[PDB]
Amino acid sequence: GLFGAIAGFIEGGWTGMVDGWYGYHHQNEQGSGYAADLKSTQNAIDGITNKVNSVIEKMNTQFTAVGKEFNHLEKRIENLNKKVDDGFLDIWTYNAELLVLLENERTLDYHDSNVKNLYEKVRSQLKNNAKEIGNGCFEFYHKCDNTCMESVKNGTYDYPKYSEEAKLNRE
Amino acid sequence: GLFGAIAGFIEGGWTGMVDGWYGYHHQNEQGSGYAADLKSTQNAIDGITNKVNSVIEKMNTQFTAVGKEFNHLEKRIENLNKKVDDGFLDIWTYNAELLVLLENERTLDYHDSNVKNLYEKVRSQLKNNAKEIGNGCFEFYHKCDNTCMESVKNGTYDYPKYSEEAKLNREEIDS
Amino acid sequence: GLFGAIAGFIEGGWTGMVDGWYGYHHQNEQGSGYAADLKSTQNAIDGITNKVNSVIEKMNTQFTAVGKEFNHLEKRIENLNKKVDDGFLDIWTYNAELLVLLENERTLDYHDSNVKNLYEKVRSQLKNNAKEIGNGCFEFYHKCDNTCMESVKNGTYDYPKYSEEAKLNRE
Amino acid sequence: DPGDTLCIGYHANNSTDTVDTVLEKNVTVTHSVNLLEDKHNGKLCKLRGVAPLHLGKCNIAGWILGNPECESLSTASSWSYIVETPSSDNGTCYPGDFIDYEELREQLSSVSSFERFEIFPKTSSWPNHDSNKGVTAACPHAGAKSFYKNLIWLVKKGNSYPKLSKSYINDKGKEVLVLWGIHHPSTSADQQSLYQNADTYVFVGSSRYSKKFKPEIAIRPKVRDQEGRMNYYWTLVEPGDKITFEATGNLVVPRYAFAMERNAGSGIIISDTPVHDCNTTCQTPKGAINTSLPFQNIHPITIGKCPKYVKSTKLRLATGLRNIPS
Amino acid sequence: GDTLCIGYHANNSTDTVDTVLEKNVTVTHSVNLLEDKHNGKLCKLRGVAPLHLGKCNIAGWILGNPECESLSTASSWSYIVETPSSDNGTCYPGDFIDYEELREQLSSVSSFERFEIFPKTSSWPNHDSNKGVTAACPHAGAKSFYKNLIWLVKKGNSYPKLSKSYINDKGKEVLVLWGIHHPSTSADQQSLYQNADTYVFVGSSRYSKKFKPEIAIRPKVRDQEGRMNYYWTLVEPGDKITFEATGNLVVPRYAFAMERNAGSGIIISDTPVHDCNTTCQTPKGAINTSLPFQNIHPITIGKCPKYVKSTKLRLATGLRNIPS
Amino acid sequence: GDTLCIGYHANNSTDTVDTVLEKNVTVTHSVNLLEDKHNGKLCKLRGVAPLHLGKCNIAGWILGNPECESLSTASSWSYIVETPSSDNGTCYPGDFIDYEELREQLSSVSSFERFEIFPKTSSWPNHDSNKGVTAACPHAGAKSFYKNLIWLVKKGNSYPKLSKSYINDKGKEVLVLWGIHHPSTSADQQSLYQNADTYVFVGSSRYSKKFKPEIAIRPKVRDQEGRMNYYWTLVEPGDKITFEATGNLVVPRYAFAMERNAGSGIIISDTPVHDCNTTCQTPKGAINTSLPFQNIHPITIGKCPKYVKSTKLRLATGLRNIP
Ligand SMILES: *[C@@H]1O[C@H](CO)[C@@H](O[C@@H]2O[C@H](CO)[C@@H](O[C@@H]3O[C@H](CO)[C@@H](O)[C@H](O[C@H]4O[C@H](CO)[C@@H](O)[C@H](O)[C@@H]4O)[C@@H]3O)[C@H](O)[C@H]2NC(C)=O)[C@H](O)[C@H]1NC(C)=O
Ligand SMILES: *[C@@H]1O[C@H](CO)[C@@H](O[C@@H]2O[C@H](CO)[C@@H](O)[C@H](O)[C@H]2NC(C)=O)[C@H](O[C@H]2O[C@@H](C)[C@@H](O)[C@@H](O)[C@@H]2O)[C@H]1NC(C)=O
Ligand SMILES: *[C@@H]1O[C@H](CO)[C@@H](O)[C@H](O)[C@H]1NC(C)=O
Ligand SMILES: *[C@@H]1O[C@H](CO)[C@@H](O)[C@H](O)[C@H]1NC(C)=O
Ligand SMILES: *[C@@H]1O[C@H](CO)[C@@H](O)[C@H](O)[C@H]1NC(C)=O
Ligand SMILES: *[C@@H]1O[C@H](CO)[C@@H](O)[C@H](O)[C@H]1NC(C)=O
Ligand SMILES: *[C@@H]1O[C@H](CO)[C@@H](O)[C@H](O)[C@H]1NC(C)=O
Ligand SMILES: *[C@@H]1O[C@H](CO)[C@@H](O)[C@H](O)[C@H]1NC(C)=O
Ligand SMILES: *[C@@H]1O[C@H](CO)[C@@H](O)[C@H](O)[C@H]1NC(C)=O
Ligand SMILES: *[C@@H]1O[C@H](CO)[C@@H](O)[C@H](O)[C@H]1NC(C)=O
Repeated sequence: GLFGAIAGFIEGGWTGMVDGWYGYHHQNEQGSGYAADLKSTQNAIDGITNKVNSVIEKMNTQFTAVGKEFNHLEKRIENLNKKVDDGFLDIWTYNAELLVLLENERTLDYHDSNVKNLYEKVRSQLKNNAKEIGNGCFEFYHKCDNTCMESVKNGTYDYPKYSEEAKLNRE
Repeated sequence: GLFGAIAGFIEGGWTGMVDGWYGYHHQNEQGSGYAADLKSTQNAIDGITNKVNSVIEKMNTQFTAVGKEFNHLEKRIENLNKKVDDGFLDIWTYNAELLVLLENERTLDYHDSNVKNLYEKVRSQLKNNAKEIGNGCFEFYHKCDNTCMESVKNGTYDYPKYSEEAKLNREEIDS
Repeated sequence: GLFGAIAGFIEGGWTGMVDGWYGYHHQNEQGSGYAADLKSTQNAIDGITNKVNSVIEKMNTQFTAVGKEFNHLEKRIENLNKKVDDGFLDIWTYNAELLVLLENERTLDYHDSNVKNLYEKVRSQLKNNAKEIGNGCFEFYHKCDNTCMESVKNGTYDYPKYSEEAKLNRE
Repeated sequence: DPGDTLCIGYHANNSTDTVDTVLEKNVTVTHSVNLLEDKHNGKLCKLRGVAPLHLGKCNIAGWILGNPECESLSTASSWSYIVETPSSDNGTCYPGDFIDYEELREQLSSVSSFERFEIFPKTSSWPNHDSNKGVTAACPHAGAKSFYKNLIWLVKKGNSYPKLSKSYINDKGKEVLVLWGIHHPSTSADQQSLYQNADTYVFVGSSRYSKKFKPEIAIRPKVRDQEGRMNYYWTLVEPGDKITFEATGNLVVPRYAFAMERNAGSGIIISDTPVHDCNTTCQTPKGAINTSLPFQNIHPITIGKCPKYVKSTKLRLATGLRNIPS
Repeated sequence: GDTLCIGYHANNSTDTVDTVLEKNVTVTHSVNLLEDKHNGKLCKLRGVAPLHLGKCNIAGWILGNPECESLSTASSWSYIVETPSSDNGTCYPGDFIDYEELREQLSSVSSFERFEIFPKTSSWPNHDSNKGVTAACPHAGAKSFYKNLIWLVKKGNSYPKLSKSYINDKGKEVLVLWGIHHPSTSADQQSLYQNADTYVFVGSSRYSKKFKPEIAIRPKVRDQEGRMNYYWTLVEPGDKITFEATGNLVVPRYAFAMERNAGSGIIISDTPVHDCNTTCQTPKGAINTSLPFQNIHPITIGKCPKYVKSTKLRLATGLRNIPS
Repeated sequence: GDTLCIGYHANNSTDTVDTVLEKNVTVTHSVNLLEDKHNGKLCKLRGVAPLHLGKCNIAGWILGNPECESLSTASSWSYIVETPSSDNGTCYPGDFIDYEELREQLSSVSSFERFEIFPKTSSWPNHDSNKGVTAACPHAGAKSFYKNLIWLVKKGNSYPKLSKSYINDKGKEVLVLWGIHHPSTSADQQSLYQNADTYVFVGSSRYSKKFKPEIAIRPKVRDQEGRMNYYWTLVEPGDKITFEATGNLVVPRYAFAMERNAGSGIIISDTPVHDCNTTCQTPKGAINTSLPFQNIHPITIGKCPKYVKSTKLRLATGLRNIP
């Protein structure tokens, strides 16, 4: 994908993470488990919901009757009416088909970007207190208990608190 | 946003930087200041100008009189004419509303990308000689006067020139 | 520009890599040369082919005859027929023009992303066993023979195999 | 010594939904929504909360003239559209042309008010002419010769058809739809036997309408056993305005007229689809559509506030991401 | 330590735009794609003023309804303007044949010259060209008639066969209009034309029609139980048009040499005319814009932006505006 | 040290495309979406050749103008071609009623057969069917007339009432055409038809019209001060058409059994017809493309790309080209 995360450096999805689109798996001495990142998930939901509603609600037509009746000496205008109906048909069909194709690529890129960004937000907090081991995973150079893990997830990881322990293990 | 910079790791904008869209704030002993990156800014101005002009200018209509008059026994062709007018209306309205929604997103993504690319160009130069302290800022492990600052901005920063001073401070700082 | 690689941190293209869109140049003791990454290229070819085919094939017109003939006392309906042909002309001309402008930008973004991702995949494997020397190049801190080079292109580079040797030259 | 770990990842699930993207067909995604309405209720429904006028085995001509076969139909004082069936062929049982028929049909398509009234009462209007003998085998009712209910085929009384003059002033406060016919006998004998006078005219006028009719006597190919023809005409009399009829023969005179108020832009559906006590905002000939979706592939010819018709079979929009379970 | 930060512009902008993911995003810079204002004037199109018909409509104007005599008529015009209250038309009731077609034909004209096709003073020595006046067509309270036509009436007790030809020597198309009179009664027929059973014939190289008066009482419009039908045709340069009649002919007096240009239309509006130029006119005001869309009016004349239902089409140019 | 570089293809392509941010970007590969080529021929559509009328228009061809005799008419055609100088039509001046409708009806035909609906030798025992020629319709300099109509004239001093019927047993629609003659003078009326006051009536189950001759001197066209109007109707299978007249009727001689197909049209062009097939025909040549857009001509027949005012629609497939 465009942003290299989904089906990219993070090779697969998690059926085990049921409560959101993006998030975390942690493993420390007090246990392990999946947890959705609710904020990035909710932003994405709000965004996509807005997208679907825009695609839907921007179409607001007036009350109209498409049918027309012409007698056997009005074939030219009957054919004209047909040209109008057929013309609209070709436009709406082409535009609807392409719109879906193009916006689907964009929707998928968007999720890829959200995942990429989530990963970068963690990488940036942890710096060298953890090791990037691939597949979207970090291995800590220090014990990271639930309080620590929670702090990573809400962007308040305290790097200096753990830097000494991490340094020792890293060297 | 899509590239993670604007309203992302770079949390807000600078009302103080008036001379351009993207740029720099430095602070050293000789003082502090804002300065736009003129090249990235101008590339974006040209790009967006081309985008605006494209949207506008690709619409080149011919002289036309929309109105038609029908008598009381021509209700059907009158209604046919109305179908035509209303059909064009539904098409243009929907396409214009979606064109704008979609392209506005693309325009903001574009800015986000430019800010991200600018950030990464600096990161690439500084590497080890500076600490990424988040919010888009780099804190140098060495003294960086105006000349040095200016070198980073025009992409001629001399990493080996300062690496030794940086190495010492960095390792000292990290005990 | 969108992804920072093409015409970005990788300034120019390679007229010497003739067998693909993206790829590698290596120099080691047993040789040097260009080689396209066939997989990343093929994916892009398949993707772009699908894209062209979509823009072309989603237009499926029926058999129609555009022309209409009107006599001197049917000027109003002749002008209605003209408003129809001209309305369609305006829609299609505008839509085709924007479609091309917009998607050309996306195609170029796409290539940029593919190059960026290729570059990132190498960077993530090599870590500090090589030096990122800009312009999309890595200078190995260890001897990298053809087997090694291939492991890098393959995404199976063995960091710990070379980490001691690398750390020595990197000091 | 293996350190604690934190992994960043994305949802996968059991969804088999696929979507097409510009780069790749049939991509499986975790969530998606359809943009294409492909479902209808197989019913002809009320539009704007008003039922359609269903004509049964009659077409609009049979209904508005009062073809004997249409007398069984119920006509509400209003309707949102009209339904004929593909086999509805009870129309002009006496052959001829219905002038500006398609225009009348468009005008009658929706009506907010519609009240029949005896414009020229049968029992008091025609003391100098015969208003009982104008029946024909071409328009049978209970196997007996009959005629349209809304018109009277006036015929000579005794051996005299004196000049007829008759007027109506529209005191209804709304448009009055008036219909009449002009009879064109097969022969000069038929002309005499019906109207006595050999050389006749009919004249019909309002402030707006004005036309003189001259019967065109000739043997046309038999249709419903008739070698003659009857042409049907209509006009809308403005409130306050007057319509006059003048004739020395060959005038199929109005009996009932219609005070009405036409209602905007509707149409006529021709279909076997059954009517039903259901409400809709979008009606197609094969069923009503109830959706907020922008596109539909049910039918190009719709009435109401409708989704745009497309040739597509599938317009599926991804909402979730690429679904990649273990 | 010394610091260098990367960042982006913020300013005082309160402009919002909608995006596919989010509504009302405040951006630093934006441009409107929607033209939503007009100048409240009816302007010149192609640099040519419209023909304004004041309280007359095209029928009244082209026939020379006495109430339209005061209108000025240029030799060219880019479109026609009527007012919604313009109903001085056919002051003698009847049908104007192919009226809408004529209106469309006349909507824009590069050249237009009224001329006396059949001079009143010399053309009709054997008929009365003075008595053809009517209370239905008053001029200053006096009975009158259309300026461009003459209601020929019997001279004494005689209406001899009329025959009169005109050859188009104007080097351009000539619009000829005439009327056919349908009296209310046989008495009225005799009183006007003497002959009880009359016809009118009009013929050119491309037009040919015989008319038969239809005598009957119509409901009184403008006090008249009779009717007058109005007909028109375009005689090509060099072609002859012939009038033949034994009664009931409202003959041409003035006709019109003209050169039709392309196709404009007719604006019906109370909006006042003005000495301004425009390239796109709506019924309620001209619009000057390079913008591709407009929500002013669907019915426009000229090279116009597409009409849309939108109230706001604001394209972002700058970035999200996030001050302090 | 040993090196590995990531890069991308460049070549000697000069192809440019426009993008939303930048005009004229040079790319390594691209494809055209716009068809701007045609073969300059008028071809067979649906594998069926068009009917080419030469210097005749449809009115001349369908009435049988003497100058249209040498034209060949297939029993089927996909569309009709007239040239801009095709002026042989109604040689005797007058109006062709619902002529545009007829052209539209005849534009494409899956089956078309001329037959003699009223044989010249046996149909008119009480009328003269051999004097109906005119200098208005010369053939080889001699006075002649339309092939498919007969201009009946009085026989001796008499034009008795004519009544002639035809029942359509062709199993398909029959196109019947006829004329009404409008003499310049009373004297001309009498010389041709004897009877001063005449009518023509044409009727079917569907059609019913009485025509009255209008006698007057019109300005001369092709030396005629009189006029002839032309009419047509389509007789449904199993239906009867009846002609009745006391003068002034130009009776059908040949009529046309036909089966119309779908929606084609008429091309007016000097462009030569050629033995080639196409799926999309323009007046200036045929188009063979899969592309969705074309700038050749707005007026097309077939399964055609959408007409656009575009001069260039180039789609990037490859990369920005930076050699
Ligand atoms: C990207 O490429 C496009 C394609 O070429 C290019 O658009 C072109 O711009 C040039 C401007 O140099 C246009 O050339 C002009 O077109 C007008 C229209 O007919 C002519 O009248 C002009 O002739 C006069 O002007 C000349 C320039 O001063 C004089 O030297 C000359 O004597 C005449 O007085 C002139 O030819 C050209 O029409 C367009 N091309 C198309 C296909 O429209 C665009 O500028 C390029 N953009 C970038 C950023 O490179
Ligand atoms: C994805 O897996 C879940 C969990 O098994 C499925 O939901 C289960 O559906 C069964 C019915 O077959 C029901 O008895 C279980 O209670 C329900 N489990 C949960 C946790 O909700 C789900 O399939 C189904 O979901 C339910 C809610 C029902 O609507 C059914 O129609 C639907 O198919 C699986 N999804 C798919 C697409 O297979
Ligand atoms: C339809 O709507 C009307 C109101 O207009 C209501 O009275 C009626 O009960 C509704 N019927 C159904 C089936 O919704
Ligand atoms: C009604 O239709 C039936 C079937 O088409 C027909 O046989 C019958 O004669 C018609 N009756 C009238 C009065 O038109
Ligand atoms: C906002 O700032 C601009 C300068 O960029 C200034 O010119 C403009 O007038 C300001 N708007 C207001 C309302 O002060
Ligand atoms: C309008 O334009 C014409 C030429 O197109 C010019 O002669 C005239 O002076 C202009 N008038 C105004 C008011 O701009
Ligand atoms: C014109 O003025 C009003 C508007 O119709 C009307 O009352 C009057 O009779 C008209 N006069 C003529 C001559 O048309
Ligand atoms: C590119 O190279 C090929 C190699 O044969 C050559 O044929 C062609 O002329 C070149 N194209 C351009 C644009 O010069
Ligand atoms: C055929 O056309 C030529 C000129 O194109 C004309 O001179 C000739 O009289 C025409 N013949 C007929 C029979 O229409
Ligand atoms: C199309 O034309 C070709 C030659 O131009 C011919 O051989 C072939 O029979 C045609 N195809 C059909 C199906 O008529």
